[PDB]
Amino acid sequence: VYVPDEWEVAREKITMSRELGQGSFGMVYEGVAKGVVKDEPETRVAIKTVNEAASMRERIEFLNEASVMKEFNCHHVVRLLGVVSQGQPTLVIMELMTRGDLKSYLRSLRPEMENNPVLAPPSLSKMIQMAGEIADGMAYLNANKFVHRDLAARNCMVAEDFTVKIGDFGMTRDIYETDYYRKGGKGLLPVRWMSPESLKDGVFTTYSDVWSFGVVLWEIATLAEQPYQGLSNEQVLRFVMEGGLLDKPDNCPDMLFELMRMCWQYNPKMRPSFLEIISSIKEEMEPGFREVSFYYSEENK
Ligand SMILES: O=C(c1ccc(F)nc1)N1CCC[C@H]1c1nc(Nc2cc(C3CC3)[nH]n2)c2cccn2n1
Repeated sequence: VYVPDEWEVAREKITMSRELGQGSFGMVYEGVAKGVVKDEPETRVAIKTVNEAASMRERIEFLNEASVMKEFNCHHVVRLLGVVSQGQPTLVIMELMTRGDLKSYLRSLRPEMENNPVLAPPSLSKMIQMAGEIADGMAYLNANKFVHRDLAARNCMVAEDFTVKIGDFGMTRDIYETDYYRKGGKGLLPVRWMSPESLKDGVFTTYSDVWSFGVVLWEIATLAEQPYQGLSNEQVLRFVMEGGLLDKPDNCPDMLFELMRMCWQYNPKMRPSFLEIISSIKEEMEPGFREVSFYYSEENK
């Protein structure tokens, strides 16, 4: 297919500058755009591109995949701002998140270890604020009839002001490729982030997203260690399916671990919803959360 709509942006309104890094279809850049955020003449944006060698099938694929993001309008979900489908290079304009993916962010927080002072690990308040933002992006998606299937720190983005948001769907990368494993056929799956039921039948729901959310809290608490570190991909499958769980990270407040354990209930129906996760921590979120969140929006019921 490939049908241009109201998301179409004139190429002359875009300026690509520095590389952010490679995506599945090509290089992602930082840049500026005119008239993508209402009539703002200059908005710092992220620009997704298709490699110059790509085929017609590949460009149309990129446009249709990207286009799923058009439906969403949430402060805790990375925004699509525009599409450049007329002429080449094929572009998709998105909200810029200056601090990159949450897994790289958390790992950059680990001590350097060569005698210089270091910032103490994130406070429980800082962790709750990340949890609440992620959970809000996820509650908005669920209310919009979506099951994410790949919720993980590597798929959460960090803005200039440290706001965490659900990242652009299906971003491939290369850096976190070991976070995936194929037991079957077209089943290269994020096994260490999966619920016992999804590992059994390959079915994902809002409940299995809640399980992976608990894994994201553990990643936050461990500064993005590999979940089930001492185990091979095969051992993880058996260990999780048989009721095994991640250890309480060292120095992790019981309060944050209790929330992880709630997410990790063997029965999916016993796990809290994302609405329920937010309710339990709403008192702890920055006062601004009540004005920008899906949770506090008219759209929430
Ligand atoms: O880290 C990621 C990334 C993006 C989305 C996601 F869901 N998971 C990872 N990527 C993808 C390629 C470059 C690299 C990436 N992206 C950055 N910011 C982005 C990307 C986007 C939309 C265009 C994608 N908005 N802001 C960014 C800021 C600092 C370092 N990076 N690296």
